[PDB]
Formats: sequence, C-alpha cells, structure tokens
Amino acid sequence: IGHLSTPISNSSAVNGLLANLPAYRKGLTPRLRGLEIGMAHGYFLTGPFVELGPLRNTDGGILYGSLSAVGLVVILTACLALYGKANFSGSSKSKDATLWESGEGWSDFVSGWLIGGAGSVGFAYLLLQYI
Amino acid sequence: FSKYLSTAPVIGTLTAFFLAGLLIEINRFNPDLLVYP
Amino acid sequence: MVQRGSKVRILRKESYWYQEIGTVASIDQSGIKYPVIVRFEKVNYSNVNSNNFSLDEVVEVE
Amino acid sequence: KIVIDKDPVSTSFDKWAVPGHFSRTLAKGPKTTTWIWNLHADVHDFDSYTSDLEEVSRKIFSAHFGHLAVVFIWLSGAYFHGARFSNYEAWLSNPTTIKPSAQVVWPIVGQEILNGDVGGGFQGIQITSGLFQMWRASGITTELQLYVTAIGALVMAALMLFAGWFHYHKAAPKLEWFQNAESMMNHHLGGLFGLGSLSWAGHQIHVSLPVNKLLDSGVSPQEIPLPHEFILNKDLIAQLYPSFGQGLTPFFTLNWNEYSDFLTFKGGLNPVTGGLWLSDSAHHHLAIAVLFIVAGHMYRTNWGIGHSMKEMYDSHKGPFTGEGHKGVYEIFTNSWHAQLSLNLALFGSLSIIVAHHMYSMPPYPYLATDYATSLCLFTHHVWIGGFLIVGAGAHAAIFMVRDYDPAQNYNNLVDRVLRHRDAIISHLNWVCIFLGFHSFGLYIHNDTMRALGRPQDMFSDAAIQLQPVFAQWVQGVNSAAAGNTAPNALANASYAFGGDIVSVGGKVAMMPISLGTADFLVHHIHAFTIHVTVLILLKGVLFARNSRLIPDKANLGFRFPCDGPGRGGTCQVSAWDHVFLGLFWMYNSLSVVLFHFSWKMQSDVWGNVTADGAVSHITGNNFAQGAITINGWLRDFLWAQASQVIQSYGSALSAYGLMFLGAHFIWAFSLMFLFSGRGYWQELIESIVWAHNKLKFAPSIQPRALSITQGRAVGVAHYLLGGIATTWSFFHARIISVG
Amino acid sequence: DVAGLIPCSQSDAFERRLKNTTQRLENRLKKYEPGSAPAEALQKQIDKTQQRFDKYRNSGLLCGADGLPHLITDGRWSHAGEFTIPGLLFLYIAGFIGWSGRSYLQAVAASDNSTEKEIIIDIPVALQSVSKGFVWPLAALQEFSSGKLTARDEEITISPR
Amino acid sequence: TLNLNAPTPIFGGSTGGLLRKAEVEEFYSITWTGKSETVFELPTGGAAIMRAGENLLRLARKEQCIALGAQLKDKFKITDYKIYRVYPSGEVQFLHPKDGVFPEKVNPGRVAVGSNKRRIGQNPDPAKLKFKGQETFDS
Amino acid sequence: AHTVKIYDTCIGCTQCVRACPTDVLEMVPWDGCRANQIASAPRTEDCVGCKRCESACPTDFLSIRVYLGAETTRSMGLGY
Amino acid sequence: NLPSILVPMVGIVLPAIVMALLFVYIETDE
Ligand code: CLA
Ligand code: CLA
Ligand code: CLA
Repeated sequence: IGHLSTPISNSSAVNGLLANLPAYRKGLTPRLRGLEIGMAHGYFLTGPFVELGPLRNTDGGILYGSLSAVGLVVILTACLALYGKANFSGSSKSKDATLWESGEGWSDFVSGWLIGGAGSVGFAYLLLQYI
Repeated sequence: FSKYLSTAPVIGTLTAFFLAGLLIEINRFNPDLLVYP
Repeated sequence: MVQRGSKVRILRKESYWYQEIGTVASIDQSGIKYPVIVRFEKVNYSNVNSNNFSLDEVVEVE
Repeated sequence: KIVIDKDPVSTSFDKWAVPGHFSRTLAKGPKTTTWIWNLHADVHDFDSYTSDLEEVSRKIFSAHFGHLAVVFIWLSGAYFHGARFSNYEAWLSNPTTIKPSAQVVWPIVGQEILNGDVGGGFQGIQITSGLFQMWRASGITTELQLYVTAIGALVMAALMLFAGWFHYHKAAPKLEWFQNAESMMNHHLGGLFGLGSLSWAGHQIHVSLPVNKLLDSGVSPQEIPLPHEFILNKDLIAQLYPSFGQGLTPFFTLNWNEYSDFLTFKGGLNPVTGGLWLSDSAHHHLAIAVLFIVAGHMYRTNWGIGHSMKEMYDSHKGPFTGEGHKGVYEIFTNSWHAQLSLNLALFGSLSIIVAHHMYSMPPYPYLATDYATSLCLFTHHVWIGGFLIVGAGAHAAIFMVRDYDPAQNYNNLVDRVLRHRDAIISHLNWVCIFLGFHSFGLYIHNDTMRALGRPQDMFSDAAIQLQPVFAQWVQGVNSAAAGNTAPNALANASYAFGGDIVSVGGKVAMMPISLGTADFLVHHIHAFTIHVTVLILLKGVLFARNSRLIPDKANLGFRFPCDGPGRGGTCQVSAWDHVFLGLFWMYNSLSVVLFHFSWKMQSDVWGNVTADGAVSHITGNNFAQGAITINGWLRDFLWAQASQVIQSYGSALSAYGLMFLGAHFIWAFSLMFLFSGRGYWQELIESIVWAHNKLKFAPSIQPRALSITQGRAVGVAHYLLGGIATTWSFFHARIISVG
Repeated sequence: DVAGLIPCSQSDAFERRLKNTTQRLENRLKKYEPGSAPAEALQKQIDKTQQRFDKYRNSGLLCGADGLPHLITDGRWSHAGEFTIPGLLFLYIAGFIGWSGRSYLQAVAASDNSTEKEIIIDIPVALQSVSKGFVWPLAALQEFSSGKLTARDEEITISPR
Repeated sequence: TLNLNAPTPIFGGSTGGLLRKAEVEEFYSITWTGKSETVFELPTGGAAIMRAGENLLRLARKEQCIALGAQLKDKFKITDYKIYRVYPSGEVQFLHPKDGVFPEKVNPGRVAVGSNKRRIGQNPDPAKLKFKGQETFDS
Repeated sequence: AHTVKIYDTCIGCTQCVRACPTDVLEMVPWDGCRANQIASAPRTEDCVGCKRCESACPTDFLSIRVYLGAETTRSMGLGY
Repeated sequence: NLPSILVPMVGIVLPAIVMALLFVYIETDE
C-alpha cells in the first residue's frame, strides 16, 4: 500500500474528532466554517498577551493585551489572503474542490475567520476585565 | 628484520630523533645561542 | 610514423599528461580513430595509466 | 566446547616490509600520495578486506590483548612515576596543603619553572588525576609499593602482549567458540564482575580498611603497620572493629550481624576526609559480589539449565511490534559492529554516570576538597563519555550498511523501526526545534530584557520564575530517605540532595546543590543539545541504507564523500558524515555540560567555609542572577575566570597559558579544512608539482589532494583538539589558582 | 646607535631585569632546606640567568628602554653576528637537506620502481645521495651551467588554457 | 501494458513512500515475476516478499525503479523486470527496457542523440559565443 | 534538464551506461568501423547530474560530459 | 510626534505591505 498498519492508525475515537472539526466537516458553507475556526483560535489568543505582556499590572493589562490579540488576527487574515492570492490563482480546479483544494470560498473563509477573530477576542476581554 | 627499519615511518622518526637529539644536548651544553659570538 | 615501443610527448592539451613522456603500447591497425595506446609512467586522477591518442597527437622523441 | 587452530600464521618479520599486506589493492604499491591515507585509514578496519567471519574475529580477539597491554604499560607509567618522581610519601603526612605532583620536568631551556614550589620538599608539575587519592584509598603507605606495582603491571603488560600472540599466531579459536554468548555472559558476570568486587572486597577489608581508619586518626604513615601484617597478626587487626576475633565463624553460622563494624551502611561522608566511608564500599562490593555471581548462573551452558537468549527474544513480542525480537539474538552473534555500537553506548553513558556519582558522592579521602581533582575527573569522563556515544552511533550505522540483512529481519523490530523512520526523525526534528526555542530563546529573551533594562521582564528568580518543581521534588524525596525508606542508612545517599554541609580542612566537601530558575534554564539546554546529537546520529543509522533521495546508499559504502552535485547537491549524504557532523554537536553538548558544572560548583557549592559556620564560595553565588543571560555567561564565567590562565606567564602555570593559546591555534587551523574543499587544493599541487618537475627532482609518487572525507576528518580532528584542549587548559589554570 | 638603543653594558634597562629575576627565585628559595634537591635547582637557575646576562653584556647588544636586545638587519658587519652569520649557517645546512633528496630522487627515479623507493629509504642510495649533497654549493653551479638542473617548458606538464 | 492492478507484494508499512506527489503528478511502477518467495530490501524500508507474480509496486521516482533492478538482477538473478511510468497523471509507459533489450547492451536502430563530434577542449570558447544563442557544448 | 554530451573519444567500453542511476544513457551502433559502439543520451530529461557516469569513462578525459542546466522536479529527485 | 508614530508605520506597517506584494509577485504564473 502507501501507508502503514499499526494498531492505532485510523482509530475511531480520534477520527470522531477528526471528521467533526469545522475544517473537515460535511455540510458547512465556507463563510460559516471559517467562523467556528475564528471563534476557536481567537478566544485563547488573548490568553498569553494579558498575563504575559510588557505591562501586566496596570489598568490596563487585559485591555491593551487584548488589542494585540485582535492585532494578531489581522496579521493572520492578511496571511490567509496572501495564501489565497498565491495558492488560488483564479481558484484553479483540483481533485476535490474543498474549501482547501480548489478555492471557491476563500474570501468567504477569510472574511468568516475575521468575524470570530475579532468577536471571540473581545468576548474574553469581557470575561477577563469584567466577570 | 632490517628491511622493516628501511620503511617510511620508522625512518621518519629515528632521524627525527637524533636531529632533535642534536639540538637538545647542545642547548644543555651551550645555553642561549642567540648571537654568533 | 609511430610504432610500438616508442617514447612520445603529448600535444593533447585537454589532458593531464600534456607534454609528458609516454611509452606507447600498441596501434590499432584498422581505421578506428585515435589509435595510439600510450602507457605512461605516471598515473592520472582517476587511476588510469594508458590512453588512446591520435597519430597526429604523438611525437617521436627518440 | 573449545576448538582451536594451531599456528595458522607463524612469526615472520618478512611481512613487516610490505604495508598493506592485509589487503588486496594496497599490497601492490602506491602510485599517488593518497595511498598513504588510503592505507592508514583502513588498517584496523577488519571486515573491509577479510571476508572470513571466523578469521576476522581472531584478529579482534588478539588485538584486545594488545590493547590490554598498552593500558598496563600506561598504568605502570602512573605507578612508576608515583614512587620516584612524586611527593606521595610527603603527601600522606599532610593531605590538605601539598598539591599532588608528578611528571617532574628536566632542567633544560626554560621548562624548569614548571617544577614550581608545590610543597613537601618537592618540585614538579601539580597533577590533577587523583592517583594520590586512589593510592591513599588503596592502602598504599610506602613508596616501595608503588614501584612493585609498576613492574607488577609491566609483567602483566608483557603477559597480555604474549597472550595476544598466543591466541592468534599460536592457538586461534574458532567461530563456534566465539558465538557462545551465553557462556560468555556467565563468566564475564561471574569471573570478571562477580569476583571483581569480591576480590576488591578481599582487598579493601584486610588491607585498605585498617590503614585508612588509622589515617583518619592519623597516627603516622610510617607508624601504620604494613598491609601483610593484618593477616599474620590476629591481635593487631582486631584492636579496631573487633570482629576478627570471632573470625569467619559468624559468617559460617549465618549470624552476619556480628560484622556491623567494618561491613556497614554508614552512608555519608567521612567527615575527616570528605570521602565515602570505606566500610560501606566494602559492604558495597560485597553486595555487588553476590549480586553479580548469582547474575552469572543465569544463562544456558552444557548443563541443561539456564535461560537461552534465542528462546527469550522469541516470545517477547506484542501487538504493537509484530515479530518482536525475532532474530535480534542472531544479529549480535553475527556482527561485531552491532556489538561494538551497543557496547560503546552503555560504556560512554556509564562514564557520564561515573562523573556524576563522583562529585556528589566523593569516594576517595581528600579528593572532595581538592578542587583541582574533583573537577577534572568529572570533565574527563564526561569527555570520554561523549566520544564513545559518537562511536556508538558510528558502528550502529556500519552495521546497517554492511551487516544488516533484510532477509532474516522481516517484520521484527529492526524492520519496523526502518519502516517508520520518518515518524521517528520528524518528531525528533520537532522536539529539537521546540527545545531550542524554549531553552535557548529563553536566554535571548533574557539577554534583551537585561539590555533594555527591564529585569521585571526577564526569566529569573526575582522575575517570571521557571521553577524546576520536578527536580526539586526528586531532590526532596531523596534527601528525606535516610530513616523513612532507607532506615539503616545513617545519613543520606549524598549531601547533594539535602542536609548539612561538610568541611575538610577549611574547604567544603559537599553541600546541597540547589536548583532554581537558572538551573532549570541550563538543564533544558542539555536536553536540547543531546536531542540534536541524537537526531544527527539517529538519522545516520536509519537512512544508512537508502532514503527517498538515494535508493542505494547501502551500495556506496559507509564512508563515501558525496553523490555529487546532483539533485541540487548531495554533499554529505553518507553515514560517516553524520558521525562527522555529530562530533561537533557532541563537542557542543558536552562543553556546555562542563560549563554548567564547573561554574555551578565554584559559585554555589565549592568554596571556603568560616570557622563560624557559613560558606563564602569562590565566584560568589553569581549563578543565580548572572547565569540567566549570555552576557553573564560571557562576562562572569568566561571572561572573568580566564583571568588566571592568560596571567599564567612567569609562573608554574605558564605551560597552561601556552596551550590556551596553542589550542586556539589548532582550532583556527581546522577551520581551513571544513570551510574549503578538495578541487581548490588539488590544483595548487598542479602548479607546485610543476615546480618540482621544473628542477628535475620530482617524486615518482605523484602528489594529489587529500580525499574529501580525509579533508573532513582532519577538519574535525583538529577542531576537537583545538576546542577541548582549550577547555583542558582553561579548567586547569582556573582551578589550580582558586582551588 | 643605529635605531636609538644604548649598547646595554651601560644600560639601566637590561639591569632592571636581573634583580627581579634573582629576587623572584630567591623568594622561591628562602623557604627551602639549603641541603635539598630543589635548592640546587634554584641556585643553579640564577646561575643560568647569570651566564646568559654576562654573555649579553660582552657581545655588544643594543638594548632599548625596555632592556630587550633588538636586532638590526640592514646587515652591517658591526651587527653581522645577529642574523647574517646564523644566516649562512642556515643556508649551508638547508641545501644539504635540499640536495640530498634532490640527488636521491634523481637516483631512485633512474631505477626500476621508485614508487616503492619513497617508502623504503635505501641506505645503498641515501648514503650515495648525501655524497652528492655534500658538494651542493659546487654541484648546482656546474649543474645550471651544464643545463641539467632545470628543464625546458615542454617537458614540464602544462595545465590547459 | 501495466495490468493494474497486479498483486502487490504483502507488505504493510513504510511511512517513507508514495506521498501526495503521486496524487497530483507522475508516480511510477515496476513489473517483474518472482521465481521464489525471497525477501528483498525496498527503497522505502526493507522487506516485501517476491510472489509467484505479477509483482507490481508503486515506487516513488525513476531512480528507485532503476536501483531496484540493479539490486534484483544481482541478488535474485531475475532479469525480467519491466518498469513503467503511469497513465493519466504520468507521461510514458514502459520506460525501461526501452528497446525490449537492456540498453546497456548495443542494438541496431537506435539514435545517437547528444553526440558531439569533437573533443572537449575542441569545444568553442564562451568568449566566441558572446550574445549568441548557440550553446557552447552543442553541435 | 541537464545536457549530456558524448564526445567521439568513446571506446565503447559500456562502463558509463551501467553507471547511470536513472537509465539516461545507452550504447548505440557506431558507423566509423561498424564494430564499436558509442554512448548516447536519449533521456536527458531524467538526468539528475549525479555525475556517476563521468566517473566510469576510462579515457584520459571524458567521452561523456555533464553540463548542469535547468533544474526540474525530476532532476531534483523529489518524491514529493 | 513623528518619532512616536512613523516607526511602527515603516518598521511594521509598510513592511507588512511590501513583503505581501513581493510574495504576491513571486508565486504568480501566466
Ligand atoms: C520596528 C517596528 C516595531 C515597533 C514600532 C514595535 C513595537 C512594539 N513591539 Mg515589537 N517587534 C518588532 C518590531 C516592532 N515592534 C520586530 C521586528 C520583532 C521581532 C524581533 C518584535 C518582537 C516583539 C515581541 C516579542 C513583543 C514586541 C512588543 C512591542 C510593543 C511594546 C509596547 C506595548 O505592547 O504596548 C501595549 C500595547 C499593546 C499590546 C497594544 C498596542 C497596539 C497593538 C500592537 C495593535 C492593536 C491592533 C491594531 C488596531 C491593528 C494591528 C496593528 C498592526 C496592523 C500594525 C510595541 C508596540 C511586545 C508586545 O506587547 O506585543 C504586542 C512584545 O511582546 N515586539
Ligand atoms: C556495581 C557498580 C559499582 C559501583 C557503583 C562501584 C563503586 C566504587 N568502586 Mg567498584 N567495582 C565494581 C562495581 C562497582 N563499584 C566491579 C564490578 C569491579 C570489578 C571490575 C569493581 C572494582 C573496583 C576496584 C579495583 C576499585 C573500585 C572502587 C570503587 C569506588 C570508587 C568510585 C568508582 O569506582 O565509580 C563508580 C562507578 C560507577 C558509578 C559505574 C559502575 C560500573 C558497573 C560496571 C555498573 C554495573 C551495572 C549495575 C548492575 C547497574 C548500575 C548502572 C549505573 C547506575 C552504574 C566506588 C565505591 C575503588 C575503590 O576502592 O575506592 C575506595 C577501587 O580501587 N571498584
Ligand atoms: C550558534 C550558531 C548556530 C545556531 C544558532 C544554529 C542553529 C541550529 N542548528 Mg546548527 N550548527 C552549527 C551552529 C548553529 N546552529 C554549526 C557550527 C554546525 C556545524 C557542526 C551546525 C550543524 C547542525 C546540524 C548537524 C544540525 C543543526 C541544527 C540546528 C537547528 C536546531 C533546532 C533549533 O534549535 O531551532 C530553533 C532555533 C534556534 C534556537 C535559533 C535561535 C533562534 C532565536 C533564539 C529566536 C529568533 C528570534 C527572532 C524571532 C528572529 C527573527 C527576528 C526578525 C524576523 C525581526 C538550529 C536552527 C539541527 C536541525 O536542523 O534540527 C532540526 C541539526 O540537525 N546544526
């Protein structure tokens, strides 16, 4: 074959997380499955900035710290679109036509990522500075 | 047996021995040969 | 004309043995080009001692 | 069964005139000058020319005897120079002030200042090898005993060299004798290792224990009785630890508790000498004796019983392993190179354990506080220990090219390692990079926050702390074991985990080495550089036969320089170049281990203790807030502690300062070979052999360049010699001055 | 008086080395036994510095403001023993090492198999070859005038262009 | 003709072989007939087993289907191997032996592509083809 | 791809052809004597430039020469 | 203040645009 047959390759309980994440999933539209990614990566990214920052013990640490978290995401949706210009030159048609093989929804992935990538970010700033 | 003494490395050290052996006794004999007296 | 058992010089300037003395081995007495098989005292880079030369490429220092 | 060929090759000086008589292509004569380097590489490469698995083994069995001889010659050289050219008899009178000195210099052109004012009535080079504390431990009192050992070694040196002649040129064993590994383990555990410590227990109780217990009281070196007098006189020995009046009779009625006086479990440091209690090491080697002797009645021989290793490896196989160890016994009887790699790994790794267990449990009297020596046996055995692991990586790769067989090894563990070798390396590749970022990048973070004046932002103890909680819980539970889980131990296993300090003279034998944020930060650098040295060496073994890039790397040999500039370039694809590459990383791995060790002891552990009770250390506890940045590592360790090696001129350390420059020279010379290539230096011969042909004296052996691997090999061999001998000279002329 | 150095028989510069050589070693000799074996290694040592300095005061050395004898190679015969006379001592031995292998590699290359004879150093040839190397300041002069020292530039192997 | 699928040797393994390039461009295959049940080192890891076969194995590149044959013919004395390069995603079936006979041997009808009728110092100089599109080493 | 040229100094020894790891070279009938053979490079698009070939020609200066040219996926030996 | 405003523009924000459009030029095919 091509791959190897261990006793734990292609095991069910890890495939249940694999084929149900919002990037390998079945029916989600590429505007929406980029939201669940952007809601995911955004909420924790304001973790490291607010307890490990240049100023941590001020008014002032969660507020400024969380500007850099949305300030990181805007460099990521940039890096998503430069991947869109360079991998999808016209979204050249390929073997699967996923969101990922052939593009077709990439700036709907990109715009979907930025919604939670600002939305989930300040939600933790709500949950950290208040509550 | 003496044909082994003719080979390269044994003669590259025993002539390295007496020639270094000549410089070392003459300095113990005649110390500090800096200028031709 | 060069016969077997002669000492040459080398005008093949693309060679390692160029302008060196070679004692030839044989001539192929048929029409295959570069027939002068010239053994040398010295060995080259890739460890050969003899080479095909042309009759226009060997001399008769003798 | 012992089967022998009698005199297969006789005693001839006739083959001594032909170099390369062992081989085929080199028993014809040189035509270029590389034939010398073609010769001198593959001399002791025994399966390069020999095809006979039995005859290739008989050479190895002989050559080990010769290597057994040259140590015995070298041992006698230590033992001979210990009597005549040493201040040893004076040193037993006073172990605290006088430095151990041997290798006296001849009175010639200016090296007679190296025979400095060392002490006693003596002039010589202060040595740091610890033979003085190894002979004081062994019970040596007079200088005659050191003489008779040397001739006693020299006759064993001669007996070993004759035995190598006797077993190849006279009585060559066969391969069915060689392959009996089970009977070999029975004896080597039984005879060599069982009766090793038993005989040293037979020495240490009757010889070392009386005369070293007396020197703790310290009556006199002359007034201690001779070592044979404690077997003759029954009353003289039983004055101290008086169980010898009971004789062997408690030992023969199984009432062994009557030897609670010399065969004990004291377990600390002997506070007068700072070393391990030799009573314990007598009980140690006695327990090692019975443990190894019962370890040696385990394997099968011609008496039916025993475990047979071909039976044990089979039926050690599980569902994640397929065939398991099927055929792996058949490897280690059929391949010397597979044996040498595993024998080397656990031999170097063993010696790093020796370096660790000797500074924290000092075994010898007056070795602990003599900081000249307690350092230098750490850093030597560490250095030996890394070179053997690189040799373990080499012969593991040599097994893969020349000895590994995929016919026998189907679906077993060498098959299943080779069939997932990317998952090993690429996860190893990740954990190398992860470790470099999160250990070394924590210094570059720490460099910048000190440079930018933000010490609240660096990683320190008064800062963002990275506390080693696992190494403080382990250091806790081992220091609270004497009485809870080791009740019969009086004090702990060492004073390095916890407990009070100990002093000998005015210097500290041992104190608890503490592990804070700066010790967490360096221990991951060790974990980083070891994983890279694994990654270089592991990839060399695994991809030794093929890869994706070349499918027949097994055909091109173990040591071939490149496959040319094809596929973008294939320079250094061979397994030998991986061993060549791992040598600098092992140079990098170990030299930071020494830099961790030799700095942590001087600032935190070693030092001078007051008669009030506190310790002022040497470099003054700077390892806490100084060792977290590179500039502190550069200033307060490298720049500051080298102030005594370059100011060594005019003193008896002045040979060290020359070497500290002399090794800076060779290390620079090695850069010429690593940074250059062959096809430059070949064409400089062509202009120069033109000039030697020009004046009609040209050598018939025409000169060529060095081979690329020999250009690589001389580039690393001068790199290590330039780099270690710098550290050899730095560590000497630091700790001889301040210790 | 050629580069601004006193002839240091009169110098306070060369003499301010001798005291702090002999005071360093006497302070290394004070705590010894006068009948010890290192003591003669510290009494003869100052004597080894004593024969050296009284060889330098007489030879006419030019010592600077430091007290170090500096060398002057423009070679005048007033300072000829510094470089020139150990120069002629060098070159006469250097051609003996020069011509010996030169006369050897002419004498073994004019035989059957000289490739072996670089490994084996043949005393039937090497003592024969230094016998040609002893007349080396006379042999090479009649070897260049007879032309058999060098060769023409189509005998010597030429890399291509 | 490939005969895909021909029965592959019973293997089960190898992280190192036939990855995502094979499903976008140009994978390879080699055909031979095994005259025993002997084991051989693959270019990926080592074992498969030679069947009776019909023995096909989708290797990675050209170099691995050539270096397998130089390992097959020496060890197992089988000179029947018939390499390929695939259909739709590949270029030319039956890349070796291109003539039906082994092209290390000489055979009538072949073409002398890439012959220069000179010596290599007899090539023109690159000072002589300045701003000229003729290749220096080409006839 | 790389350019592989075969010069007329070939002695039909077949060493080169049996050295190529990707089967780029072959021996072809020569017409100057109709008995010897010369090497040819019909598949230079597969030449990786390893230069194993040139290491097999016995003649004092190569009959086959490899001049590195445009690099491609095939020539770089990528399994990926 | 130019020193407090221009150096993120030309240290970050203008390098964010040119290194984008450099990379954008690189992978383009006809
Ligand atoms: C030369 C250009 C440049 C400039 C002006 C800065 C400036 C800064 N860097 Mg530095 N940095 C740079 C290059 C630069 N960097 C480079 C080239 C490297 C790699 C070596 C670094 C590595 C580095 C690290 C590791 C860190 C910094 C940090 C910082 C900040 C410290 C003060 C602060 O956080 O206030 C507190 C205020 C905030 C955290 C919020 C300020 C506004 C944020 C940045 C943007 C908010 C979103 C905004 C609307 C849109 C995104 C902006 C983007 C498009 C430009 C300061 C903004 C630290 C930091 O805090 O990161 C954020 C920090 O940890 N830098
Ligand atoms: C079982 C391991 C072991 C240990 C820890 C010791 C410890 C000691 N030995 Mg002893 N010895 C042993 C076995 C051991 N011995 C054996 C098997 C022999 C015969 C070869 C000897 C022969 C011997 C002599 C002749 C002398 C000593 C001396 C000493 C003391 C000096 C320090 C030292 O040697 O480094 C410590 C060494 C190690 C930590 C490495 C142990 C190496 C063995 C082979 C490990 C065996 C594997 C074991 C089952 C598992 C442990 C693995 C790893 C943790 C080590 C020290 C108490 C000297 C002394 O008397 O000092 C006063 C001394 O002169 N030993
Ligand atoms: C000091 C010089 C130096 C440095 C920095 C490196 C670095 C590395 N070597 Mg190399 N190596 C060196 C000398 C060096 N080597 C030499 C002299 C040799 C010849 C023997 C080699 C031979 C060698 C081999 C054989 C191997 C390595 C490997 C590695 C990598 C190991 C994994 C790692 O730590 O990644 C993390 C990277 C670092 C720790 C580098 C420092 C990065 C800093 C701390 C962070 C960056 C700051 C900032 C973000 C930078 C950008 C700022 C800007 C954009 C504004 C690492 C990149 C191995 C490898 O590739 O494994 C995967 C490997 O196998 N090296």
